[PDB]
Amino acid sequence: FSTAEAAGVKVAAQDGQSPISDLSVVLRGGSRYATVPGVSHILEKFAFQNTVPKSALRFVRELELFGGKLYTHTTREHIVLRTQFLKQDLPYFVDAFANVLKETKFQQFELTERVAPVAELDLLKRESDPAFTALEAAHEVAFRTGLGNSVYAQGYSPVTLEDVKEFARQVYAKQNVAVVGNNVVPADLQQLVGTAFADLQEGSKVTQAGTTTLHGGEARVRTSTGNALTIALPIAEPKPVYHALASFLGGPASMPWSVGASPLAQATVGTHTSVKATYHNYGDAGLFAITIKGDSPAEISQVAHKAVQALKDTGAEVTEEQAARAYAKSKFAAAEAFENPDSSASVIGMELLSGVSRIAPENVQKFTPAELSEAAAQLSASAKPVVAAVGQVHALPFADEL
Amino acid sequence: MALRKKNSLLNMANSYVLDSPQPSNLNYFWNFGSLLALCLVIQLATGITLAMHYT
Amino acid sequence: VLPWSIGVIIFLLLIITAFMGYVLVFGQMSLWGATVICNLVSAIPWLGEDIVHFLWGGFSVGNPTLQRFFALHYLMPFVLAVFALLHLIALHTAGSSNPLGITSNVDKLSMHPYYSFKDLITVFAFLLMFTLFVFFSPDKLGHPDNYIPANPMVTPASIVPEWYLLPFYAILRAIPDKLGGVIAMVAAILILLILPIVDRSIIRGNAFKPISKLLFGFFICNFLLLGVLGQVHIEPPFIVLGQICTIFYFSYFLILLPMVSTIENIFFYIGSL
Amino acid sequence: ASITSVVKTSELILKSPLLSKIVVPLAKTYVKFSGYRQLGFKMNDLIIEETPNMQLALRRLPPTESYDRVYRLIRATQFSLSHKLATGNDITKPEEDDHYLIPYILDVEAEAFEKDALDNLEVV
Amino acid sequence: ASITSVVKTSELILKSPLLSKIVVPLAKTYVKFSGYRQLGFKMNDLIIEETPNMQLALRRLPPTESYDRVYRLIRATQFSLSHKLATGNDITKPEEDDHYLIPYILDVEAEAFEKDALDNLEVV
Amino acid sequence: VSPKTRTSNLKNGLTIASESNPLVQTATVGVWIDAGSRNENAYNNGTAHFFEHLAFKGTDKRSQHQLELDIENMGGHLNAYTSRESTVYYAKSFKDDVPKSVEILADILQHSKLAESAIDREREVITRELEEVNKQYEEVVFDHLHATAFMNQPLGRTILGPRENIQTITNTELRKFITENYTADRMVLVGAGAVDHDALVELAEKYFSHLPSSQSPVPLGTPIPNFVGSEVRLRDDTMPVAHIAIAVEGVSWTSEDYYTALVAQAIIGNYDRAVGTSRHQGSRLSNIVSENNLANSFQSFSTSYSDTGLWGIYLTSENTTQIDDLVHFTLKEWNRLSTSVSNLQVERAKSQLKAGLLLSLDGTTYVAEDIGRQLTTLGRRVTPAEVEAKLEAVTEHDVRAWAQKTLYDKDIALVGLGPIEGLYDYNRIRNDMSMMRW
Amino acid sequence: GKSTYKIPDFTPYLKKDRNTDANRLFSYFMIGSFGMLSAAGAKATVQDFLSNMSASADVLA
Ligand code: HEM
Ligand code: HEM
Ligand SMILES: CCCCCCCCCCCCO[C@@H]1O[C@H](CO)[C@@H](O[C@H]2O[C@H](CO)[C@@H](O)[C@H](O)[C@H]2O)[C@H](O)[C@H]1O
Ligand SMILES: CCCCCCCCCCCCO[C@@H]1O[C@H](CO)[C@@H](O[C@H]2O[C@H](CO)[C@@H](O)[C@H](O)[C@H]2O)[C@H](O)[C@H]1O
Repeated sequence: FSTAEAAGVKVAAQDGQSPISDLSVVLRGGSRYATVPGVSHILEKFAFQNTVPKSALRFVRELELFGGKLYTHTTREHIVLRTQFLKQDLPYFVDAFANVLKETKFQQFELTERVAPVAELDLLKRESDPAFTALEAAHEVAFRTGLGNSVYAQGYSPVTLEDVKEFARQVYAKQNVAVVGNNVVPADLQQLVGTAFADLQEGSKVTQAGTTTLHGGEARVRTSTGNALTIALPIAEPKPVYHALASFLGGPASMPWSVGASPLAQATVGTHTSVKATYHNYGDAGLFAITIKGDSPAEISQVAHKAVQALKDTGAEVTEEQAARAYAKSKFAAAEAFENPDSSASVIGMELLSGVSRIAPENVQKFTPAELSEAAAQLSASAKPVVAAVGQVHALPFADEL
Repeated sequence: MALRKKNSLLNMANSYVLDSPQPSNLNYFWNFGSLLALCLVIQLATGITLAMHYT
Repeated sequence: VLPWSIGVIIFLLLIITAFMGYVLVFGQMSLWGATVICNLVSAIPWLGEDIVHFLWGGFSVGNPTLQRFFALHYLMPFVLAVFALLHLIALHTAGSSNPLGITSNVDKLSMHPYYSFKDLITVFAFLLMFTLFVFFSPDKLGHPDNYIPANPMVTPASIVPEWYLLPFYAILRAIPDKLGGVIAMVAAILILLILPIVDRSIIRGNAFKPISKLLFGFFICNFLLLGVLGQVHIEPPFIVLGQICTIFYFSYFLILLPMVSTIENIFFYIGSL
Repeated sequence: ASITSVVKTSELILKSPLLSKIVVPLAKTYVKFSGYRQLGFKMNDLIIEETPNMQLALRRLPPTESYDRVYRLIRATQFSLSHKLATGNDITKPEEDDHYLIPYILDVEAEAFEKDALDNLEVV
Repeated sequence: ASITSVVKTSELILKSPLLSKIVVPLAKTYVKFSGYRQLGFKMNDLIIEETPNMQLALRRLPPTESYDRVYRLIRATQFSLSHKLATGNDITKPEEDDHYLIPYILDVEAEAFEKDALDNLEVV
Repeated sequence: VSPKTRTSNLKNGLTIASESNPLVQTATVGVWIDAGSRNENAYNNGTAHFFEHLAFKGTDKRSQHQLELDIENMGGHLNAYTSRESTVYYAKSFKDDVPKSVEILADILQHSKLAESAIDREREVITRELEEVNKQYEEVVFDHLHATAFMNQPLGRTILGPRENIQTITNTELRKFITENYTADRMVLVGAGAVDHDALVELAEKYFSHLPSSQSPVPLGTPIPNFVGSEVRLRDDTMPVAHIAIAVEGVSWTSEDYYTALVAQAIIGNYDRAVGTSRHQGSRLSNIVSENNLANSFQSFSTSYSDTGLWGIYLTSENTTQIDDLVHFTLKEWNRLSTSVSNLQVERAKSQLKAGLLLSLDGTTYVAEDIGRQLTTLGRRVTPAEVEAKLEAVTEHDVRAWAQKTLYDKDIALVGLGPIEGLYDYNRIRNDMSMMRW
Repeated sequence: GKSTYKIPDFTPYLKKDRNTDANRLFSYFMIGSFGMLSAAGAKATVQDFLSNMSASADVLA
């Protein structure tokens, strides 16, 4: 991805040999910057609504004539708007993004009839998985605001058209926008972005209201629709070793009809439960989480004890074999993330919008057993453990039990 | 929505002769109602015609 | 649109019902009116003469025609009652319109007791008019010739329909061609079916439309003049006047109402800016 | 006729200096003789509403505009049944006769007409 | 007649040795000739249900009994329209002909009849 | 323009097919087999699915645990699936972990233990799978759809097989199945992503050279199905959403009408209320359904097999009093493929498909799946230029002629699950397959 | 008796040539014949019946 600048907008593109191009606008407008709760989700859903040059209807009908597709999502850090189309149709897609950023008519009827109902279905579909809920609850306990803001719009706190219009005035500005083109000729994209995004406001860098503060605690989301438990440990100094540790501890199987050879995978034997360790770097803080879902609260409780033990055991001693297995699983995870268009866009988006250079999968550091055990030791001896229980919460563990 | 259901006049006919939900096991003795309707239509047609010629 | 369209058919059935009932007396106007009105069917190309003989049940209006008119005159009011019920059921989906032309969904009253008691006033006003004709002047609306028994030999001085059919008769006389005249006469009723299309107004009804109100006034008075011209003799200058009134009748639907309703739309918009 | 049609034709007239010079005074007199203001209506309260497009435009009115329209319809209905006219502040003054509904119906119709056009596109 | 009446009279008969000796054998043949078991029905499936009391009793059936009753009605309807009889395990055996509904309807009616009595009480 | 798919053979008749992408760092290698449940009879139905479980249960060298560790150490993962006509076993890895992954796949396919103890253990796991598919409503619907459309025929059988067979599957019949079916002339070794073709051919010569050849080598993708118009109703009033599939007999992979059927399917298209753009789609059915809230979703499909196919639509709806309208409007849109479609709809669908068929292939696994599927169904990978030409050859006359012989007034197979009281009987549904006005 | 994927036996009823044009055409020949006799019967009925309104024998005499 050759990083450049076109009329004040950061543009990164990588040419390829495929008939299919992916163009993504990455906006510094994720939930950690959300002025009011849910606004970044609403702004994402307001993309490709009516603009002054082109109605939402006309856009969708023309997109079907190109056979293009449209993908949008919100993270804690970004809003990502992606289009996938044939290489030759690049100018149309550049101009479409320009119309969205410069000329979106934010109309109240679109909010009530189109945008908010779709936002609500989006969230309900995600929450069908209790593990999603548990990991969201864990971020809320751990960070409170900023990273602790909800990613998604919720019913209890309504977003108004004035909220969304204000946020869009901040976000849709040259300072918060990066263009990422997969299988796009980089010289051609710079020329097109330079003509199309020239009249976009310059604006200012959107910032997180307040510094990231870490907290421990418990969240007990009582649902009737499945059971899950996250054990998170907030990290004040994000370090790349936690990727290796997440992959080492593992949890999912690498093979059909198997349990797996990972410590967390072996913690589920004799139970219909699954487990997944994840590490979330957010630049200035991080979160190391272990999420366990299952149908039995008794089994979840059982696995949760084994999970905390596994982390303590790791803090004691890692073998050389295990450390190499962690390097291999981690390099692989990095590679597939840089391939997947959704995650790819945000990775280069971070490099362009902040200045955090991407770590290429081939350059993923090999951590010695000493370095891994040290990282696990810090987590087992955390002052601020978070536990989010979802489901039959009366039957799930508490932080002080773990 | 289908016109037969949407339009109030059509929907009245629909409710009696088309979508009308019937038991699946009516035997042939449930056919006398339609024969009575047939007799009534024959009597109206023949009766009005005889009225054109009768004094 | 649907209650109005079924309404137009109710009006046609009332005309047929009343025409057949008038023949039943079998006085001079009964016979000669049946003869001339039934001979209009002879204009239907190719089969017209055959259809007339078939309707009469013979070669002129006679006993077979009278007996069949009795049977049909008895039947037609029952058919008319069914169509009257159909147009009410069709109306029930929107409810009654009202004189302001706006929705009444904001402010409804039960039919009873309010409109029950308001209907009694006009029932008694109607019964007073009924009483004055039926008891004090029972033959004012009739033709003396219908007290002479039908005589196929002697033709009455003037053969005219009952007063309520007179405007349609004037329209028919206006066209010199037989078939032309019959088409025009039928079209004068069926053209009511196009009002939903030719009225281009964004507003329902005339309460707030001064130009439409003037046009409506002229249309109604022209309809009454056509009625009068239906019973004058075919003489100057009434021949030409009947043709001008016929043109005005049709031009209301085809030209004037579409033009006036278009212009009034623009005056409401510009006038209230 | 569509509101779109009425609005476009009116704009053609308002552009032409000659045309506006002769049409605008007539339209103002027409409105005065129409007399809907004497029942406390605004012009847009009279537009036929029993149509999918108009029902959608009315649903998009802001709540305040919607509640006030309901009151003007009820008040006009009460003047109509009483055979009275508005007096005083119930009479709509010319400056209060605002086109509150026109922008909503023009947006509803814009989409409706674009949908009709696009249903008839032919790939070239 | 009410189920309560039928049940009480039946109990009077079953008490009397003489009466039961002559009535019970008759009732068993009656049921055999009735032939509802040959369509896979249980006796209680035949009771008229279009009454408030019976609709309430049916709503109080346990879900499994309710689902099985639905199946027996559908199955019997299919035998009826085909002009066939049950065979094999579809025939209701005498030991399967259980009064699953009688306790529910007797409770519904007990309350209904107590309510009628108490609506007519006279303070003494 | 995507890189050329290279293809080589070994002596036994194993095909190697590869498509390199020097921009990615991962690779998907695997074995596509032209064999699946359809190759079983009634007695061993379920064997192919049973084998897929045992393939990961230990080989002559590596035990179950060693297998787990070996893959964990590789860093990527292994995956498998068995369908009615196709079995796949693949490994996603790093660029330089490809020789490990080929070696593990070759081991689990050729040298699996199928130990009586493991057969007995899985026999319970698979028995539990019978009572948990019940939740995956789309799969329940499509399995009943095949069962009824191809009543009492091999395509009509499920992949899991009956409970009775699961209890009686022996290591003998497992071994017999994979010896008869997993032959070199029915197998394709596929690599996509960061793979060298010449490297992959060497690895094939090293690991898959001692594969049996079949006695009578037919070409890849070689097969008579007799469709039954019929219905399965699985009414469940406690479910909130109705799931309905309606299908007619469709087209095989090698039909001359294969592209015509895809274009017709694209004219009806898909719809999902949860996606923002779906209210603005061009499809007539989409407009009717969205305006009237008739459904949560619908998905048109055109499934192909070697000698038949099913073409139809899958609907989901909460609108339980308007299921009749939903079905009525859907079948009236099908009628219009016979009576009304013109160059307007046809050219629009062709535009959308020309991109769609390329867009689908957006990762190494999708590319590998495309090479593997095409090689095992057609015997070759069809270049995008050829695909563009075949799509361009579809005219409106072709669509109307196809719909008139395939849809118009034809029997349907219909499956309804959930609150489907409002779904009318077979005749009233099948009467919507024609229009009396035409 | 338990599996819903095992379709009940329909072999006593199923026709082997059920998907053929000849199969459909036969059933439409029955429907068509019925429609044809109903058309011919309606025509005869209407013509004979309505002829009552044409001049009776005593009128033609
Ligand atoms: C339920 C409907 C009807 C029934 C049961 C019925 C019954 C009868 C009967 C029993 C007769 C004596 C027939 C004879 O022996 O000659 C008769 C005669 C007659 N009916 Fe009806 N009728 C009915 C409807 C009508 C209608 C609607 C008319 C319309 C006028 C009508 C007109 C006549 C006439 C004119 C005669 C005398 C001529 C004759 O005997 O045939 N009938 N009717
Ligand atoms: C037997 C003759 C008729 C009867 C008994 C009849 C009766 C009625 C009644 C009771 C109503 C509701 C109350 C009212 O508005 O006055 C009504 C409404 C109506 N009628 Fe008629 N009607 C007849 C003929 C006609 C004709 C000939 C037409 C049209 C040409 C017609 C068109 C309508 C319409 C459009 C309405 C709805 C008017 C509205 O409320 O805005 N009717 N009719
Ligand atoms: C028999 C000849 C055919 C002509 C029809 C007979 C005329 C009698 C019709 C007028 C009586 C009113 O008839 C009444 O109409 C409504 C809708 O039409 C029916 O209503 C029924 O169907 C509609 C949809 O089909 C549903 O909204 C409703 O839930 C259901 O109850 C009533 O069950 C019926 O009693
Ligand atoms: C909307 C429908 C269209 C209009 C309906 C037409 C109404 C009248 C049509 C013809 C009626 C008379 O037409 C005539 O019918 C009678 C049968 O009834 C036929 O007469 C034939 O059969 C009758 C008895 O069945 C014999 O007595 C006669 O000798 C023989 O010729 C004539 O051959 C035919 O010329």
